[PDB]
Amino acid sequence: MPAYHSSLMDPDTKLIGNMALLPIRSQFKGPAPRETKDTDIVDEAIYYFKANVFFKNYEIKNEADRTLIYITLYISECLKKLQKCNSKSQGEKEMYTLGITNFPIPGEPGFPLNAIYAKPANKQEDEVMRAYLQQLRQETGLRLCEKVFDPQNDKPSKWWTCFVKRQFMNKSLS
Amino acid sequence: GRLPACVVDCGTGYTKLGYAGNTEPQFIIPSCIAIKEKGVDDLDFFIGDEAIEKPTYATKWPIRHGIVEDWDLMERFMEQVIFKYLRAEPEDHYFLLTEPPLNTPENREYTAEIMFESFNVPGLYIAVQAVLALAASWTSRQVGERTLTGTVIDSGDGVTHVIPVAEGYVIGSCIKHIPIAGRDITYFIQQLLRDREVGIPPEQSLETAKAVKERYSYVCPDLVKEFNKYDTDGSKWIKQYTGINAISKKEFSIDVGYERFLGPEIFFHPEFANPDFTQPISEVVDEVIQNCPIDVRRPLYKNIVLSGGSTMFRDFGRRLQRDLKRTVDARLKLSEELSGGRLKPKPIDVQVITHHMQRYAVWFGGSMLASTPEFYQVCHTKKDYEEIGPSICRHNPVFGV
Amino acid sequence: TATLRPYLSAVRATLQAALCLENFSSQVVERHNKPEVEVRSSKELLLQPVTISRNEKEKVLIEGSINSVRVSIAVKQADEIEKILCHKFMRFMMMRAENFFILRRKPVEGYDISFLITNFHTEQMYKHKLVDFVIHFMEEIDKEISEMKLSVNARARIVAEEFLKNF
Amino acid sequence: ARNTLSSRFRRVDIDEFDENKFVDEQEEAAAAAAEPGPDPSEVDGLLRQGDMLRAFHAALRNSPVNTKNQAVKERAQGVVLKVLTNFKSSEIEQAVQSLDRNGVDLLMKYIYKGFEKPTENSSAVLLQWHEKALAVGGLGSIIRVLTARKTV
Amino acid sequence: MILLEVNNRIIEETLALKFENAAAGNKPEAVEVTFADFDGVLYHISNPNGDKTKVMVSISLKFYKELQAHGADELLKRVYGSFLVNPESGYNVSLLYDLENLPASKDSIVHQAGMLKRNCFASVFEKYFQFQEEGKEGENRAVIHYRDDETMYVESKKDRVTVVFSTVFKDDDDVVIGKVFMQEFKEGRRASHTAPQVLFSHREPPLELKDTDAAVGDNIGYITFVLFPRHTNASARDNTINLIHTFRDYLHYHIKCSKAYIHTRMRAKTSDFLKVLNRARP
Amino acid sequence: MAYHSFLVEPISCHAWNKDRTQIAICPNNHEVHIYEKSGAKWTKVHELKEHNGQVTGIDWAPESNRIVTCGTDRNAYVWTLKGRTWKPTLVILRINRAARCVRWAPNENKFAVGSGSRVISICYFEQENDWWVCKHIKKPIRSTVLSLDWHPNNVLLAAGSCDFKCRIFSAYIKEVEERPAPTPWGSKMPFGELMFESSSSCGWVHGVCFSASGSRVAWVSHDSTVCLADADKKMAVATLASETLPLLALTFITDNSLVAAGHDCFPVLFTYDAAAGMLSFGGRLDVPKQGLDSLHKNSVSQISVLSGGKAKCSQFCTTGMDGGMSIWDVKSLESALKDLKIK
Amino acid sequence: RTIGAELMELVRRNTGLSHELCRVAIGIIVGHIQASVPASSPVMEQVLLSLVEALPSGQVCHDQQRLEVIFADLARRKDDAQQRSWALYEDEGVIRCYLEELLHILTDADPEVCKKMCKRNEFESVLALVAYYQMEHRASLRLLLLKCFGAMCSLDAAIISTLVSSV
Ligand SMILES: Nc1ncnc2c1ncn2[C@@H]1O[C@H](COP(=O)(O)OP(=O)(O)O)[C@@H](O)[C@H]1O
Ligand SMILES: [Mg+2]
Repeated sequence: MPAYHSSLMDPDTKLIGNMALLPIRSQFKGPAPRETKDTDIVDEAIYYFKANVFFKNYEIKNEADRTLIYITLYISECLKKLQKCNSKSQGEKEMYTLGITNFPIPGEPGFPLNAIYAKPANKQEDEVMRAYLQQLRQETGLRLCEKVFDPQNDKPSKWWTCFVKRQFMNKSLS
Repeated sequence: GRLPACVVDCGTGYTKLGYAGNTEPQFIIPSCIAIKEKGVDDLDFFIGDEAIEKPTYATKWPIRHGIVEDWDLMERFMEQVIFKYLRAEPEDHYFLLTEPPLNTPENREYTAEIMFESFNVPGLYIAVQAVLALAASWTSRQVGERTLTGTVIDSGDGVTHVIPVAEGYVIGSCIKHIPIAGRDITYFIQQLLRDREVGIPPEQSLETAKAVKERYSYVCPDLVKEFNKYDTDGSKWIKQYTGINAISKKEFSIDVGYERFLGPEIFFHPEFANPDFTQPISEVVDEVIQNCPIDVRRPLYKNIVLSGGSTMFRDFGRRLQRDLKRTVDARLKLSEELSGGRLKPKPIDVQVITHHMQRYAVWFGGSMLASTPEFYQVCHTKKDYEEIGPSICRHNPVFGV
Repeated sequence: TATLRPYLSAVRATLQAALCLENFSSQVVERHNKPEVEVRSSKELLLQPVTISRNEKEKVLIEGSINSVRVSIAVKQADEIEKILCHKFMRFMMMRAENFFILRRKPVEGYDISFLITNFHTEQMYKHKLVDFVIHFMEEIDKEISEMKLSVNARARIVAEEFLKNF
Repeated sequence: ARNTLSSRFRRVDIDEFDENKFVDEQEEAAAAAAEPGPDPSEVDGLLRQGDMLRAFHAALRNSPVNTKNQAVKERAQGVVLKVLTNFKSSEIEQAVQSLDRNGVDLLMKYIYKGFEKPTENSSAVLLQWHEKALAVGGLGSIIRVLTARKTV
Repeated sequence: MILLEVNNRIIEETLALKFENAAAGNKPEAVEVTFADFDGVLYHISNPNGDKTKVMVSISLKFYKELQAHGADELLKRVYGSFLVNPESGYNVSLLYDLENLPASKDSIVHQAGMLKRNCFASVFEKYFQFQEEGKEGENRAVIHYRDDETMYVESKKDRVTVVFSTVFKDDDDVVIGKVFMQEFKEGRRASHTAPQVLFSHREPPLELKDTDAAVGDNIGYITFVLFPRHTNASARDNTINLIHTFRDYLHYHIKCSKAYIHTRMRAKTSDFLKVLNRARP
Repeated sequence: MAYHSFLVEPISCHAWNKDRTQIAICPNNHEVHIYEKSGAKWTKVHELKEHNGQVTGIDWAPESNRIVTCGTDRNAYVWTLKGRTWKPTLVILRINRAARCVRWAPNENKFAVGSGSRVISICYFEQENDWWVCKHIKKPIRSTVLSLDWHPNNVLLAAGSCDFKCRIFSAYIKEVEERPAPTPWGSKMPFGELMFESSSSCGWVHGVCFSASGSRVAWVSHDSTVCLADADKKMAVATLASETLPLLALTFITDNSLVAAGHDCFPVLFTYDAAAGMLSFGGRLDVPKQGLDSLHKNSVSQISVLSGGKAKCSQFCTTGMDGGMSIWDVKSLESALKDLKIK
Repeated sequence: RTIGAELMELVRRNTGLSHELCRVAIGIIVGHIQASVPASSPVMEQVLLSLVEALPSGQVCHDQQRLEVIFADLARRKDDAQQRSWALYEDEGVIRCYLEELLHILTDADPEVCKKMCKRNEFESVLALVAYYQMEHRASLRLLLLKCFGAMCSLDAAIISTLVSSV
């Protein structure tokens, strides 16, 4: 059967490059509009993370799938740093520092999906992309730390750090 | 007096022996052979349960995907099956063997080349495994109400097959053959635990994965909803398995989590293990039946017989019977729309039954058969071998000419 | 019962004479490319058969053609226990004929083994090494049988001791 | 699967009754009267006195290649094959070196015919003959045995 | 496994399952099992009259009339005793083990249940082994048809017991290898000096049996066993009988298993040649 | 004495352009790869992909620059270089079996294809439909045709077959040329007339080449018997039976001497004396290299004349099953072998 | 222009020397022909400078080829689920041969080759051995892997972060 795709795409949803500039519920600042609903492109990708890393074939139906694939690849970067953390406060400090890092973007080397992603043509669209992703890289990390850490010991769970070796298909943002 | 026939279902995991006429086999042993690590030294070997425990011997598994790979060992595996366990003088007893559908002809030829020349048997019949499993179900069924028409799903350790049967005749050109089975489920649990639960010795990872599979595992209605149930309410769904080390004799314990439903899921998401296969078994069955003649599509949906040890999973038919009825009630809906909506066609009565005998279903259909007189007609014979040669056993129903 | 050096010297020369091959498309079927020595539809493309022999039993038969050669061989079998071990040995050599690319899955009638060498083997494989395999076969086969006859006799003693010792 | 229609038409072979089959040519002049071949009394009278080297050339002078008859060929083979078997092993190089090219090729034809049906010691001799004729005539002598459409 | 086992697995396996269940207090489970052994033997384990507490090990030897003679009816009684009861229908002997009236130390009655075929053959040997010890000569030989196309002649003398097998080799590849195996039994007294003497007449029988309607053929084989009193005495007649009633099957076991040794060795030499050809592959 | 291994597999056929600047090999496949001579290197420039089967014969017309191919798919294609790419042009051979050889004519107005259909197809152009229609010559022939060569009159044709013969035919096409001048081979040369049929009937004729004078033709056989017929001497044949493996292709370097090559994996030379009326072995040409002892490590299937024509050749090319192409320099062999003489 | 690097590859192939002693042997030979034969000093000094101070375009080192062949089989033998948990074929002698060869390369060859082929594709080849170690139970092979890990830690410190963060 197929993997889990994004249901949130709507024709009224803006496009950046060939991705889906979708609303995000965050206190962080960026080009992403603020959402009112109780579900977002982030809460989905965290719902569907543990299941989508076992599949080996993903068919890109729309552009919101290109936004989900990015997060699902970045969550595997959070867990590499979080498994080394001994307290949630130490994780939130590590999740900040990682989002500030300038990962590759569509068009340049490092990005594993340069072919099936559309780079920004103009410089203004480039500046919007680098600030949309950084808004995802920050709210993703902030929301994992609520889940990874067992409140009984305030230390990472083996049920999340078992997916450290499970890349999305085999790709990584590095 | 007149002697019954020997029956042997050499499978990937377990091997089923005995004589005809009986209801359950006289032996059920793993398909292993223990050898040392010229002269009479090729006879220092053990098979079955006498092979696992042997410390100074190397355990070998000569069968993969139902087919044999090293006939140097299987010729030694069969000369203890006969002379040690069964204690049969093969020049007197006929024989019934089993093959999967996709067994090559050259393996059927080397089989008969072994039994007829080396062991000098007077007869031999190489039957299809899952077909015998359907005859067994008919005895559980009422007498006279026997349904000759039925679909069969036989999944063991090596490979999984879907075989339709209509009015007694096998529709061989519509068979499917899914390479996913209990060995792929086991190596997938053996993988998830190496990532999470270190503390399992490498010598006891396999023993630990079968134990989890046979006991704790099950089948889920939806995958991602189970991950939440294991996360949100972990005390209820996470079990614990205490083992015993074999060196220090100290216990080791682990937490049994996502591998309870992820192993069996590869029946429905087989790209978890094998990237060369994506289609679920719920869809393979629909193509098997929709490729069959239009008149025997309904009776085949109504008798889907699960056989094999890797269909013992809890709630396996409940999901297969549900993934089909979704697929079948839609197709009838679409046709009702294209026609004009003037006729509401009759619904199809899907039924997936899971019969009481599974560990020896195929053997049982071979014992009922061998106890007949009709068996002694279709059996290839020593005389027919000397004349025609080992190509007498070259053909199977899966192909023509 | 002549000698072994000249026998292999004759066979080696006849083989170099008969491995003068080239591709050749068929003239009875549209675009087939078969070895004409096997199908034998075109008599003109079939060279003569020539035989070599140390004696009545041992001999070689080179059936050549424009695009194929067939080298049947008869091995000496003094006693019955050698007829058996040679018959099995070829069966286990024919079963792996997809790995011996120059081999027939059955032998010519009257002979114990038969090779078949097409014009695609000489283009790919080294023509002079294929000959050295046929020759190496013909002088080692006698050694590899007596080594089995001696291995059967050694086994029969242990099977006797392991029974009589218990008395 | 299996078929249930008459498939017997695929058994009969029509290629037997074909008009494009190859036809090799024969000598018309020899069908009426065959070449007499080496007469036995000629060679034999030269064998009684031990003149092997001349009984040798007498057998290779006449050869019924153009003859369609097989007995005179067989009689001819038994004559020359009787001669080669009686030679002295040291005298063979003396005899082979005398022959012209076209006699060495005809010799090697008769040699590869002696290997077909051997006596007790007919082949240990012919392998020595084969060594000498090859030293003179080379592989090209054998090729004119393979390509030869007319047997000896 | 070089030597064949004399005690059947299915009986020792089946009874010990019942005997370990009942003595654990669990309830009895039914059973109906038909199976076989060598020499045309046919067993039958059953719950008689449906009584799941009783199990009845029967057996159907042909040639048992030859064994009721020589006093095997008494030999078997001296072993099992109470367990021996009236024969089941179509069968020659029938034991009966009561699951509620079991003794402790069950491994002895189990191990004796597997040896039922042995205890039947063990009469004709103990009778003739005693004749040598008593010095009785002039008694008649014992013709036993342990198979339809085979026969076992026994005979006793002052200093030796002579045991003959009129075996048969179906294929001609077996009679060729068989001469090799028997040609080394004859020389078996070179290593094991105390061992019995063995002989082998290919087609024709010996002189002791030419009058006795023996069979001749290009595939038959006559095999003799000369047993001296260091075998037939009371301390060794058990282990001697445990080997002699398995000889015909020991010989054929190793003819069929020698082929696998040959096959096992040609798959290797074939791979040695295949290294020489791959020299031609660039 | 060069050796450039284009590949490891055979080279069924080859052809050179006028300048000898480009070469068109078939690397044992359905494609024709055109390589250009850039200095001391070889660079591939084009690849012709139209055949449904293996190629067996190629010829390059020097003036028109029109390549013609024949393959096992019962097809031929006439290629014209339009701009930067080669475009084919269809051919109608009308043969039920596969083709084996092709040769352009001297005047480039026709070509002849030899096939396993027991025929030879004389092809010419038809602008009415852009086709190349063909006429057949299949009167005496009884089996496959292996080689061909054109007389300098642009009419007469020689053909070596597996019928053990080297016939000579008149490929006169009235629509494209006037009647020819007479020749010592005969005056009566209508379409499809057997002028000369050889006498030998042992061995398959692999190669055939006409002499520059047009009065001498030689042919090689699998019987290890080179031959040569002279029309001035009433079509008498002179053989020279060799003592080695056969030859597979020949060509006249002069009016008297030839060069052959084949399964012996090197070239040789053959000298003709019409005074005596025989051939003589001119010795091996390539020196034994300082198992095989030459450049070609397998057989040779095609020999061609680059420089000097058949009148007096200075360089000839060999193309073999060892994926190789060796250029030879004739005078360098004269110098490197003081015993060697080219008559 | 590139002699000093094309000679070291020739010498390590036909001698088996380490990287260090490959440069010593050339510096000694050259430095001695320069001194004994002053007529050749200009050529020799260029050759020495090529050593003190890259390879041709398509030319690839021998040690780099082997590490493509070794890391590829050991990862193929890791992904062979049947043979690991359900053994049929013999593997101890082949694996012991590839791990010995690996240990002589990491220990002797140029570290920058053995660094990049281990740092390639985010340490894909290192992390496999780390899993094959977890999967293997035979101490004859667990011991050679340890000697190989101990040689990979000496090359770079990014590999140490990869192993310690692993299982
Ligand atoms: N309760 C169970 N649940 C799931 N699998 C089981 C159960 N019991 C046995 N099995 C599996 O059945 C498999 C063997 O199936 P079977 O068909 O009997 O043998 P084979 O596969 O060799 O033909 C084993 O791999 C075993 O793990
Ligand atoms: Mg099974």
